[PDB]
Amino acid sequence: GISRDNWHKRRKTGGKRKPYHKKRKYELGRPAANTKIGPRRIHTVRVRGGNKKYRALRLDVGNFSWGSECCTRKTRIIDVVYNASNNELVRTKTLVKNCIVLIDSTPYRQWYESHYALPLGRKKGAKLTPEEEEILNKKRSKKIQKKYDERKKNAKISSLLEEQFQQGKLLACIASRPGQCGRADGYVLEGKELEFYLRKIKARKG
Amino acid sequence: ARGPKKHLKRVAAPKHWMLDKLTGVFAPRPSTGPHKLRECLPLIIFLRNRLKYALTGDEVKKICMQRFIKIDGKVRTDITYPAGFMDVISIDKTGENFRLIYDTKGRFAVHRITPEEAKYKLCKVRKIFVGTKGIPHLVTHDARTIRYPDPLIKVNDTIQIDLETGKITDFIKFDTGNLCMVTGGANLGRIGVITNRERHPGSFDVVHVKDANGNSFATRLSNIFVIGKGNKPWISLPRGKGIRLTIAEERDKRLAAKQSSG
Amino acid sequence: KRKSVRGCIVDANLSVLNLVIVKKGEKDIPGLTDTTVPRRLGPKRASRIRKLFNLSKEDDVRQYVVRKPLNKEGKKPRTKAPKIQRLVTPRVLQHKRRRIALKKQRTKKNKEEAAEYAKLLAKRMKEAKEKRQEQIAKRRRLSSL
Amino acid sequence: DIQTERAYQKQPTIFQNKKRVKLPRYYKNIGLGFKTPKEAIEGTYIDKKCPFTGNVSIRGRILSGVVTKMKMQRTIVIRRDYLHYIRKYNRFEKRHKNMSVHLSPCFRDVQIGDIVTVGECRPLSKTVRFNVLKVTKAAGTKK
RNA sequence: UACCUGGUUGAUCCUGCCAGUAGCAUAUGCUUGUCUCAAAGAUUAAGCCAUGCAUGUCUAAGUACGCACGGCCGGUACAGUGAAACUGCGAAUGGCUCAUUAAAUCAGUUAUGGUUCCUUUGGUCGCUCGUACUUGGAUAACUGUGGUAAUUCUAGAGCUAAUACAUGCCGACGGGCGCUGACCCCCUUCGCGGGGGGGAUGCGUGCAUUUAUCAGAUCAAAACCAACCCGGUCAGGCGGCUUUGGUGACUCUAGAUAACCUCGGGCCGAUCGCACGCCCGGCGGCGACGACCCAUUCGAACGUCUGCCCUAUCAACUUUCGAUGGUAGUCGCCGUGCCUACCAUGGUGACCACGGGUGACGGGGAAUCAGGGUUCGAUUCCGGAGAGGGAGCCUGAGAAACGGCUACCACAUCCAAGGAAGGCAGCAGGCGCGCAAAUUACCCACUCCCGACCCGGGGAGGUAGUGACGA
RNA sequence: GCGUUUACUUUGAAAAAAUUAGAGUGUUCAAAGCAGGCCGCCUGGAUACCGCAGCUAGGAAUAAUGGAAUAGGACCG
RNA sequence: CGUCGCUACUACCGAUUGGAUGGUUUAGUGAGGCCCUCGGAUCGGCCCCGCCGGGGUGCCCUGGCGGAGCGCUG
Ligand SMILES: [Mg+2]
Ligand SMILES: [Mg+2]
Ligand SMILES: [Mg+2]
Ligand SMILES: [Mg+2]
Ligand SMILES: [Mg+2]
Ligand SMILES: [Mg+2]
Ligand SMILES: [Mg+2]
Ligand SMILES: [Mg+2]
Ligand SMILES: [Mg+2]
Ligand SMILES: [Mg+2]
Ligand SMILES: [Mg+2]
Ligand SMILES: [Mg+2]
Ligand SMILES: [Mg+2]
Ligand SMILES: [Mg+2]
Ligand SMILES: [Mg+2]
Ligand SMILES: [Mg+2]
Ligand SMILES: [Mg+2]
Ligand SMILES: [Mg+2]
Ligand SMILES: [Mg+2]
Ligand SMILES: [Mg+2]
Ligand SMILES: [Mg+2]
Ligand SMILES: [Mg+2]
Ligand SMILES: [Mg+2]
Repeated sequence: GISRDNWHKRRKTGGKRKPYHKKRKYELGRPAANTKIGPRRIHTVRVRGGNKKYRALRLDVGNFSWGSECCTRKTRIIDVVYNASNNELVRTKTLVKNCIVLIDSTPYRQWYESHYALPLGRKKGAKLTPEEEEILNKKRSKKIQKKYDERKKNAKISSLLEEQFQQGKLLACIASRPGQCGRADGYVLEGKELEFYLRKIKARKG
Repeated sequence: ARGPKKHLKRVAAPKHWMLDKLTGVFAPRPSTGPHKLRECLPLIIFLRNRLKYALTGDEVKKICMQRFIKIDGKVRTDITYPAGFMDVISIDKTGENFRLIYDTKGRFAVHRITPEEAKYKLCKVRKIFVGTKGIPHLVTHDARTIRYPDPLIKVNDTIQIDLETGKITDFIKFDTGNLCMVTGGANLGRIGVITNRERHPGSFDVVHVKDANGNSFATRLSNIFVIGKGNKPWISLPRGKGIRLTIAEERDKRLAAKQSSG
Repeated sequence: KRKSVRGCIVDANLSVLNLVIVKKGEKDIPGLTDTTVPRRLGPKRASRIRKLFNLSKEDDVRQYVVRKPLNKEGKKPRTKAPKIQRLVTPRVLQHKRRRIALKKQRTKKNKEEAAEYAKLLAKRMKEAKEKRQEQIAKRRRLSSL
Repeated sequence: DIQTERAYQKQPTIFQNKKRVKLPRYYKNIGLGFKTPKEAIEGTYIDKKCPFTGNVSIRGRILSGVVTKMKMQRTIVIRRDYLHYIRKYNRFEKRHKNMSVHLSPCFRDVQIGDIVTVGECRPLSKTVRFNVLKVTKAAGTKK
C-alpha cells in the first residue's frame, strides 16, 4: 500500500537516494478513518504482532470530565465548530483532537442537574411548570442541612458557565483520537482558554 | 532474512566446546531457554564428547528419554537443552552429581560434587520489580523470578537458593572484601578479592580484582559473581582454584609432572 | 483463485440439473419409491440421544443405542458401539474434584506468605522506629554542638 | 508576545484552573552535572522540545562545536572540525562536518562564532538530532 | 638473502628504454607406472529449458461403528494396530547465484527512558461480587447418481464425532471499604446553636484499556489575631506528636477518587490419560494441554559517531512536483515532512557539492614482499540484496514470500478449437554462447534439522564415478 | 560528586571464529589432523598478536587559542 | 630533405530531417487489488397468528402441524 519510508525522497543536499530494496510489509500505512457524528460503528483491524486496533467510523457519544470537582459523565454530542488545522473539517464534521467541539453535551442540564441545589436561567422570574426541582430544595433535616450549608458556601460557578447552560459548550476536544482508540473522552475547560477560543469564534465571520 | 535462524555452523560455534573440524558441517543449535547462546553448554556434547558415556546421536536420544537426568529439580528430556552457569546436573543411575564451573583456562571443565552438597545453588540477582498491589519480585541472572524477597537485598547481590522449593536461605551484600568470579572477557575463570569499584554514570562501572598472588587486573562489573565473604568461599572449587600459571610455568607443571609421578 | 462458473438462471442448462423433491408424492411411481433405504448409521451424541428417544432427565443411556448386527465370515456379529459426548459423569467428577482443590491450594499458598511477609516487616519495624528514635536522639546531641 | 499561534500553547502536565484566589512551572534536572539556567524557571517561554521544560530525555553522546548560522527558526548550525590520518603518507588532512541543532530559547547571549556543547537525544526532525546544553562566548570583544 | 645481465658508437663515460630472470592463476600442446589430500558453467548469455526428484507430520494420552482388516468375559458404551477431515506444527529455515546499490550496503561503535516478539524457562491463574451431574446446531471421511476431450476438476441426496465453530451456570460468601444519606443516641442554652457519638438504603468495589485530579519520593529557619482533638489545669495562664522502591536523568513501576468498556466482543478450564486409595454422596499425586498479562531467551527494526574506487572535456545546486525549519493533526509497532492544513525563506559547496562512469556486490582474508607498500578478494564463515521484468495482497507471531495466490509486458505448453495450465540464478542432465569448467548413479548409517514425536522424513547432507586446478 | 580546553604520548577495559605466526604429539615420515600414553589410570585441546575513531586513566616539552588600557576589573565589607 | 607515382594498413570528418538500436526520463488515458458507502441472492431463526400432545396453574411452556406481518433480527 502507501508507504512511510524515507528512501523515496532526497537527501539533505539535493541528491537522490537510489533505492536498494522494495517495499517491505513493516512500512505500512492505512487510509484515513475520517469519522463522523452518527450512530455507533466500529471496525476491528488486525495489526502487527497479532494485536488489534479499533477504528470508529460513526460515533455519537462521549465521556467528558469536569476538571475542578472530580466528575465525569457519558454525554451526548451534536455539533462541530472550530478546528485548528482545517477550516473545512468543520464544514464536513470530523472528530479529531484539539478541535473545540461545543458538542451540545446535554446542555449542562443532564450533568448540572445532578444535585447542585440551584436553578439557572429561565429568564428571571420564570419557574418550572412541573414541581420537581422544588422537592429537592424544600426537604429539611438536622445536620445534613448544615452539610448542604458547607457544600453551598464554598461553591460558585463562573459567569461564563453561568450564562451557557442552554446548549453546552466544550473547550474539550477529546485528547484521544477516535480513529485509533475507539471511544472519545474529553474534558471541559475553564478560564483563559475560553477567551482564546471564543476570540477565535469572533473572527470566524465566514 | 524473513524469520529467525535455526541451524549452526561448526566454525561459528563458540571456542570453549573444543569441537574438531572434520566430522561434520553443522553444530547443534542450543534451544531457547534461560541462558544466553554463547554462555551455555548443551547436554549432547556433555554426554557425547566431554564425558563420553555414549557415542552416537541416536543413543543420546536413547538416554535422557528414559527418565534419568533430573536437572536442578525437574527432568527435561530435550537432548539439546541449553544448560549453563550454576546448574546441578544430577544422574540417578550412578549418583554422580555434577556442577559446571569454569576452568583456569577459558572453558568449562567437568567438576563433580557430592549428593549431600547437591541441595542448593548460588544465584546472582539482576533486578527488583515491585509488583504493585503487593510486593517486590526479583530477577536473577538465570531468570528465576521470586516473590517476597527482602527489604535488604539489592541489585547486584548473591543469594543461596534451594532446589525443590525454589526459596532463598542466605545472601551476601556486595562489599569490597568478598570473593570474585570473573564470568567473561579476558579473565574468564579467575578468582580473587575485590579492592575497588569506579563509578561511570551513563557508562558502565569497572572493578579491579587482586589475585591472591598479587596480580591485580581489571574487569567491568557485568562479569562479576560474588561467591563468598572475606577470604572464605562457600562452595567447592575445581582443581587449581584459579592459578592462571604463566605460559612458561606450564613447562614446569608439564615436565616435572610425569617426572614426579612415573 | 479464479475459476469459471455458470449462472444461476437455467436457460440452456443441459447437463443434469438434479431435481430435488421437497413435496409430497401421492401416487405410485416405480423407480423411486419401492424400499425405504435406511440410514447408514445412527446417532452418537448424548443430549441428542437422551432426549431424542423418549427420555427425561433422570434415566440412563447405556442400552438405548444402535446395535448393528454384522456378518463376519467365521465369527458371530458383535455390537460395534460408540461412547462420546459428555457421558453424565462417571469419573469426570474426579478431575473437577481436583480442579477445585488446587484452587484451595493456590489460595493456601497466597495465604501462608502474606502474613509471613507481614511478620518479616514486623521484625524490621522495631528497627524502623528504633533507628529514627536513636539517631535523631543522638542528632539533637550533635546539634547541641 | 506569547501565543501568536492558532492553537493554544501550554505545558500539558499542569492543571491551571482551580479556584484562582501565577501558575506553577514545570522543570526538571538533567543529570551528568549540568545546572539549569536562571531564565528557564522564571521564563514564560514554552516548548515541547526543550530539554528542561519538555518531553525529551538526554542520552548517548556529548559533543562540541561552534555556531555559524542562525537564519532559521529555533535551530542553529555548528561546525565540527577534525583531522584524518593517512598512514601511507605520515601526515594529516583537514575536514569539517556540520549539523542542525535544536536551540532552546533559554539562551540569549549567543553571537556568531560561539563554542557550544551539544547532547544526543531522540530524533526531533529530519536532520535535528541534538540539543544545546551550554553556550560560551568567543575570545572577548564584549564591546 | 635490501642482489642484477645483453643492446646505440670506429672506441669511452651517460640520461633513457627494449629483451632477458623468478614467483603467481586460467586456457592449451606433448608425454604419463604407482600412493594420500583436493578445485570444478563465476569471467561471454541473471539468456531459454523436455523428463525424474528436491518438505511433510501420532504419541500410554483431541476425534477411528477406515472388517481394509482383527480382542472375546460382553450383553453397561470403547482391545493395541490402523487411509481421510479438522484442529494445532511447520512450510518465512536450508540451499544457489552477484544483475542492481559509491556515505547507501557494510565493519567497528552506542541507543530503545522511542517500540513489537510464536515457542522455551519462571511467574501469575477467587483479587472483578451475584442442562452445569456439561449446554446447542451443522459440515468430512463413508454410502449412494453423476457431468467434464483434458486437470491434485467437483455438484446433488442421505448419516454421523471434536482441544472447531457459538451459548452461558454453580461457586468461595462474610464483608469492608467510598459515597446517598430512611434515621438513631447525648450534653448544654429558653433557644436560634457549637461540643459530640450510632446507622438501615442504593451504588459500587482488580487487571488490561482511555481521559482528568491529588500528594509523594521536598533540606537548615520564625515572632502572632479567628479556629479547638490531645496532654499542666497551678490563675486568661504554655510545650506537640507518625513516614513504599529505584535510576546519571521520568509525564517511570507505584497508591487513592468520578466514571467509561466496542456485539467485525478481554481475562476468569463447559479438556483428555496413568496409576489411584481414603469416607459417608466425600478426598491426593502425576502428567498432555490452553489463554490473558510481567519478566527471560533467539532476535528483528529504526537512528548516533568515524571510515571508501575514476573523472572538472560535470562548477554551482536544491525549492509551490516537500527543498531546509515552526505549529496541530492523520496513518503506522514507536520517534520524525512519513503525509495533509497554515506561516517563515532558507539548506549543501574548491576542506571537490551536484551530475556521469565502473569488465564495483561489501567485510573477514589471499599471492609477493627488507622497511614502506602495490594488486587481488564472483567463490564454502558472518551481514544485506533477488528469484524473467515491474506493481499489488491474502493466512499467519513473523513474508510484499514466489518449489503460495491476483493482473500487465516478453518468452512459452495440451487441446475434440468449447478451454486448460506454467517459471532450474534447488541436485543431476541436455540446448546455447564460448579460448574456457564432471555421473539424468547409491543411502539416511554418520553431523544435524524439522512434527502430535524414542519409532516416519531430508538430491540439506554423506559415500562412490569423472578429475594432470594444484600440493 | 566539576575542577574552563583540543592537538600529542603512555596505561586499562573492549574487541566473531577459521587463517597466519607459533608450543605439544611420532598419521611407518611428510602436507594435514587434535589426539592419545601407561598397567580401570593419567592428560591435552595453550599463547601472542588485533591500526583509523569512541569510553576510561595519568602525563604538560613542543604546537594553537584565551584576561585589565573607552578600566562595566578582582577580590573585602 | 620533400612533391608525384604502384601495393598494404588503422582510426578520423561526412550525405539523406544520414541512420538506427538499447538504458535513464515528462504531459494524457489507465487493467487489477485494498478501505469506504450502499446492495440484499440466500439460509434462516424466534417471536408474532393458528392447532393438538403432555406437564403445569382457561392460560403458561414443552413434541408434529395450517398460515402471516417481510414483524424482530444473524
Ligand atoms: Mg526469513
Ligand atoms: Mg601507514
Ligand atoms: Mg649494438
Ligand atoms: Mg607410478
Ligand atoms: Mg571448476
Ligand atoms: Mg519460505
Ligand atoms: Mg556487477
Ligand atoms: Mg548494480
Ligand atoms: Mg550499474
Ligand atoms: Mg556482503
Ligand atoms: Mg618500499
Ligand atoms: Mg603497487
Ligand atoms: Mg545470513
Ligand atoms: Mg501482492
Ligand atoms: Mg517480498
Ligand atoms: Mg516449486
Ligand atoms: Mg520462464
Ligand atoms: Mg544464478
Ligand atoms: Mg524426521
Ligand atoms: Mg538442501
Ligand atoms: Mg584419482
Ligand atoms: Mg567481530
Ligand atoms: Mg604559539
